[PDB]
Amino acid sequence: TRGRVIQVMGPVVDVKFENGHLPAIYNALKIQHKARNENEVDIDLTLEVALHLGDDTVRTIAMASTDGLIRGMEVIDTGAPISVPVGPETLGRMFDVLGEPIDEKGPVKAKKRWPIHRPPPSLSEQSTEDEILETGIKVIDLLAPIPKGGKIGLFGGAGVGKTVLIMELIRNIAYEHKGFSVFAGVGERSREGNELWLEMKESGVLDNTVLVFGQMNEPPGARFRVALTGLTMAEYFRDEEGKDVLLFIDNIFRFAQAGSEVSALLGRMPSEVGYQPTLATEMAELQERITSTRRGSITSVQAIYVPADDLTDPAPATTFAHLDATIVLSRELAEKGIYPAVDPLQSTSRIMDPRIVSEEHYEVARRVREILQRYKDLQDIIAILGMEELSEEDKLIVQRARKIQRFLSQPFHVAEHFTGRPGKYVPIEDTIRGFKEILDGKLDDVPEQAFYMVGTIEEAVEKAKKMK
Amino acid sequence: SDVGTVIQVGDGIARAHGLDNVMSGELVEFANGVMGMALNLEENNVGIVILGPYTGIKEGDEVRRTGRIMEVPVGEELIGRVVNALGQPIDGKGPINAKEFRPVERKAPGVVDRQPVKEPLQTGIKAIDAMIPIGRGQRELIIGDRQTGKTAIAIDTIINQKGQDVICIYVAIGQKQSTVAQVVKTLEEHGAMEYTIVVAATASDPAALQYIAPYAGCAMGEYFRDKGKHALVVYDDLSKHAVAYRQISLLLRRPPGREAYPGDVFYLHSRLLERAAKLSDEKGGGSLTALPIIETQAGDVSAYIPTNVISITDGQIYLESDLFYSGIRPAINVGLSVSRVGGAAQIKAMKQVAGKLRLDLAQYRELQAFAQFASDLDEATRAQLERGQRMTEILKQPQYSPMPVEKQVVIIYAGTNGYLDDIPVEKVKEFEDGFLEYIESKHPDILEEIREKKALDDELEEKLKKAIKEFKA
Amino acid sequence: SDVGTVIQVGDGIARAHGLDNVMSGELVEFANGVMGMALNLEENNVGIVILGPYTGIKEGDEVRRTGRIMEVPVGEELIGRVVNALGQPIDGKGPINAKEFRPVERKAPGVVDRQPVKEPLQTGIKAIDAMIPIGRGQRELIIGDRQTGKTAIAIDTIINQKGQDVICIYVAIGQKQSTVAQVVKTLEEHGAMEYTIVVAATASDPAALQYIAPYAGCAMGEYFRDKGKHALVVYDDLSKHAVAYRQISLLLRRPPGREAYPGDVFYLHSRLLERAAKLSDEKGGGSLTALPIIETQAGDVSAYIPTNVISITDGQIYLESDLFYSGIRPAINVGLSVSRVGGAAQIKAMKQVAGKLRLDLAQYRELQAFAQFASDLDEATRAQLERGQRMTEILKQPQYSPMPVEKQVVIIYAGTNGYLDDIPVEKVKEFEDGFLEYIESKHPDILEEIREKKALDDELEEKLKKAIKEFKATF
Ligand SMILES: Nc1ncnc2c1ncn2[C@@H]1O[C@H](COP(=O)(O)OP(=O)(O)OP(=O)(O)O)[C@@H](O)[C@H]1O
Ligand SMILES: Nc1ncnc2c1ncn2[C@@H]1O[C@H](COP(=O)(O)OP(=O)(O)O)[C@@H](O)[C@H]1O
Ligand SMILES: [Mg+2]
Ligand SMILES: [Mg+2]
Repeated sequence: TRGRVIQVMGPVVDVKFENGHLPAIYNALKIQHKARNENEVDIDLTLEVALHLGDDTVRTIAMASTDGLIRGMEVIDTGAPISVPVGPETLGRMFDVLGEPIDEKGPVKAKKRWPIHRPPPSLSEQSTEDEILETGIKVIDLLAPIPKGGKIGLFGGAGVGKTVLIMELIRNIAYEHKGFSVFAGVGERSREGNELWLEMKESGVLDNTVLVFGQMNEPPGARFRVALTGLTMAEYFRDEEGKDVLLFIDNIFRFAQAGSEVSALLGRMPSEVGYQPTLATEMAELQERITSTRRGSITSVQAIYVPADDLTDPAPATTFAHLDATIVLSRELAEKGIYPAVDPLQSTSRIMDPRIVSEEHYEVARRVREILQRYKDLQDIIAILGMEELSEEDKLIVQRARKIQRFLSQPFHVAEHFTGRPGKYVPIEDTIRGFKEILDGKLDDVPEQAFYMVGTIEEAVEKAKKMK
Repeated sequence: SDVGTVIQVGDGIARAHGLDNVMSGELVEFANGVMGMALNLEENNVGIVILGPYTGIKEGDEVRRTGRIMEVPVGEELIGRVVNALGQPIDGKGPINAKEFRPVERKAPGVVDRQPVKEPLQTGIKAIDAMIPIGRGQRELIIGDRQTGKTAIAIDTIINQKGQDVICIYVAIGQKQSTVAQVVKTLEEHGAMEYTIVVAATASDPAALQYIAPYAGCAMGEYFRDKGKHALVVYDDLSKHAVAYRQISLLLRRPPGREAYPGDVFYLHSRLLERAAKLSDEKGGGSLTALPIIETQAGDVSAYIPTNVISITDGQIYLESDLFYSGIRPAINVGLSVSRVGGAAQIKAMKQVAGKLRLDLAQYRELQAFAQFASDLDEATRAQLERGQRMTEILKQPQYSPMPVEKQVVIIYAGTNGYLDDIPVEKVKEFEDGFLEYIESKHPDILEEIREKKALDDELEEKLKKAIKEFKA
Repeated sequence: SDVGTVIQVGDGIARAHGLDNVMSGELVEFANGVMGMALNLEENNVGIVILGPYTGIKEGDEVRRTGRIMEVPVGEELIGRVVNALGQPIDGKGPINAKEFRPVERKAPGVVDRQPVKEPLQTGIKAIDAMIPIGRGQRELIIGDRQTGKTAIAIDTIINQKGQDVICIYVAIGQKQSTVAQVVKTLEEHGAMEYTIVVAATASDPAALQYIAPYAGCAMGEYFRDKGKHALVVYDDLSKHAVAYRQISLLLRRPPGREAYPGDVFYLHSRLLERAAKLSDEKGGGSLTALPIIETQAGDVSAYIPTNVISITDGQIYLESDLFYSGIRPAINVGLSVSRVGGAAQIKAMKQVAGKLRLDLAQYRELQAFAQFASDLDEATRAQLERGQRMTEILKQPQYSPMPVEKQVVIIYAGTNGYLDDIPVEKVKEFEDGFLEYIESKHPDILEEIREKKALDDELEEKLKKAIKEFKATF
């Protein structure tokens, strides 16, 4: 049943086997070799079967560094895909891509191991729940309400605020629901991952949480399969235990790039901007499993890196079809000091219908999006002609749009090191009441600077009093 | 021999030795029981595209030719049900007892087998039915950026076919299982499932199924056309269908062209969309109309697949991300959208009022380039600006709110003849509903006459009956 | 068996037959004495990257296995010396008798092997130490157009580390030999060579050495961290490191992606920058800070390689070519520059005054860009437009002039609380020099308290001691 290494090309390794004893696709293989003399190095490596080539040969992707491999090394077949522990024994533990523990706590000893590749729920198992998840974040709770059991996607370039926004959502939602939580950290920073683990270990929240990481510095085999390890652990709580769970992923773009790095070495023809021909199929294998069924529910918050600030790129472009809510972060807002920097004209959700939200909520959100679009359509005219040449209506529309764009700003609890302010939580009632009061012109005699970094409208009014 | 064996296996593609007498496009069966299409015939191998889970197929497995072309079940029995790209049920309501089967690949009706399209396909949408008309055998494209209202126009159009003899086929290509289920509950909520067939290739399904889906939905629509009935076919997104074909062609090693797509891609959509037609009286007078949808990246209408399908269709509806956030809710670019069949598709009453609306909007588009200043514009220019702003408002309509053709005529007539001109711009939307409730509640004879004659010519009463409403409301 | 024979040679790449027992990443020796890395292992041949002058290598030459993964010498012996990317000396001061060797490729420390960063690495620059704090273990990017002062900020940092036990490494990648000599003499003039190591791979050296340079410098810095000491590493330009990898990858015929760079280009920089960390107390508490540098064409911060490295680091310092010609130094654009570790690494006295300053200096840019004239705005807007001008003056600072943390706290406390609002804008710089000399010459009790306590307890003495200077014929 055993085989031998024939070629090594970076992350890709080719293996040849005996007559008719070939392993299936997605099947795991093992390399365990001890140095025979001082010119060799000890190796412990796992390979995943990618395709059949002919001449009893198979092409594979390595899960760790291929340094030290030699042509002719013996390889063993495990008979099944990468299998990871599942169950309540996995709560409060940190894991590697292969489901082995990162923490110094000891062996997990779980009762069952599940394969990383499973078919998604059929059309008859789907759910159609229309329930609003309140986040306490003034921009999302108004313009892009989060559906329970749906997918919410955070799109942004480098350093716009995706991680600061994910961590504020983790803090606010996991506080009151007390359900099981999972965080994957596919492209999560080891420094941030350490800051998260310490807070969860001291606050006790870790006892209900599963963690899988898979750092930036890892080879593409790990960056490609790590999102599926966290998802396979979150699926057990939905399928076999019937619970409602939160699944956080700091970067699904890294999962796409890891497939791109692999594709040239596999022998495939490239597509647009050098990507793999299979890009939409691979994103759907991950995203179709993240759904709520008649047994239980999976709600997910995901961050998507946008390379070179271009949303037309194949990876971000392919992802939009799968999300129930989409939040886009703009550098123009970040460079102007307005945080969380969410773009009001490109952010949307499935739930923003007159049949799912109140008449007062629908009307306020409509009036906000419209006044900001009218202000966007005038920044050229205000540049070519003096502001004293604009009509009274346009003059008021500019002042109201100016107040609104900064009243959308809020100091987060997870950002006290950057904002220099305590941090605030705002209920939906005060968000709607707040924007309605500005839109209706009751606050025309208040400076724009009073609306920046305040949680609620009553605060803006005392912030105006603190300045004669 | 007719037995082949597998020599390579990848992402839904396999290659085999043997199969010397296989024909181009034939179905082939693997030893695991799964099926695939023989697409490329080489000197020493056959390129097979798999129609199911490929992970069970290995090098050295036996593969056999079936001697059969790909076919799907058809008939009245598919109405009010949900099926996959091969016609198999997925709604959980049991088996389908269809009596006939039709190949998904058939030739379109010839030049002499057709007749000119002269009857309307009401969408119930005031911007489409007045300015971008659809006839009962025409191909119209819905095109624009993501989240602009593309499916809403197709679904509102399917819901309006209740009191009309049209079978509706909705084909979902590369959609999430969750959005398919959400659309199916909306169709049941409005009762559209009493005459609707749903075909769905999900994003999780192999590229071969997302490729077969539009052709299967077309074969089901053709059955009704061949028997003298009317049918409507919607393709939720042809952009994902092109991407699915790009995937198979690149994995089969066919040489790429423009925007990485295969040269064969124009023939892919033209061989599909030319099957929608109105037949001659010798053939039975039956009809099939199509509503394909395309998504543009950041407004690029000049891209390969968009320009390719824009050249195939008989008209295009353009949706703007700009109009949508500005409060023009259906979000249609009336100064760019076009239908060749316009006039011939509409009824005599609708055409008359469409005309004045067209001149008013064209003039307003000419004036708005320099409408930035209005306190300086001549009072005459203001008349053009004011009329244009009001005609724009009449076109605004809430989702799932089709207006009946007699009412669309009655309101466009009022705006074009200046009867809505005197009403304030913000108050126009309120006045529209109030006037339509007034005309239906008392003296309903105006709405009854327009349904029967379809030609107006009775306006003296409509004018006098309108003055009684405007006197105090 | 451990000997092969060359079959093809080109612009720094070779192919050889044999070498059956070679291992992926092993160093290999040519008959001429030059060395190369075995990258690709094929059915019948091995692909080699040459680490020196290839013009002496011919087809049919005998190549041999070294039996070692690519490694570099490390230890105390490298301090006060100049070496190439292979660790060999170029200062002319004799051989290096280092006792330990370390592979240049190693995995970064895990989530549990680390601890939070809290001890401040003072740079001596008022805009960085206030708005963009740096700590031991952080990774800060220095970014801007060519000819903007990026090397000056790195060299000013390697000098402010005078009375600390920090070990500095400077890695020159794709730089001119003349600029390397000017950096080494500047370090000797200020005495920084008593605690510095210089690694060089200049513009004329083969691209394979410009590829190994950051990894070799990282291995030398890790030695100090693995033993509980603190280290710092500078990478003179990662933009040139990327161009060198693009050259090697295109010559191996790998298919390109965005801007012709290879798909592997993110893994290149992320595998190097994640090795900078602050270890846990069980591992020894040691640290390794990193200061990579990047060059923008025409200020295009949005380009592929720039945004790619910004996505890996803990913060960005952006330098403007436009402000630099307007007489402004260091010319840092605070509206774009920020740190992810910031606020936590900075001392408490500085947190008490710098906290709100970055967001204020970001909205300041909007107001000065939006205000069409000076005569039409209201009193509420005039009051905040003036404050940003005075703070911008306080933030200006000349070259080779480090200012200690205790002095930075007093002047920022004066500006952030409005004590400069009566002084004209052209006189603010005179105020800063006169005020700091006044406090040091007759109130050393304020600066000495901040030096020992690291926090502001009672401000009452500083408010009165400051007001006395104002009454005493201010500028
Ligand atoms: N006429 C309308 N009035 C109000 N809201 C509308 C209208 N038409 C569409 N919408 C809203 O626009 C949003 C997007 O609609 P829809 O899903 O049909 O757009 P789409 O372009 O097809 O999006 P996608 O590309 O994701 O499939 C939905 O929230 C829908 O309710
Ligand atoms: N809500 C916020 N409040 C204040 N500062 C923020 C906020 N969001 C982002 N920032 C700043 O910008 C950076 C955001 O980092 P991060 O969230 O990791 O960016 P990204 O993941 O998008 O690359 C931090 O340095 C932080 O100081
Ligand atoms: Mg982040
Ligand atoms: Mg849709």
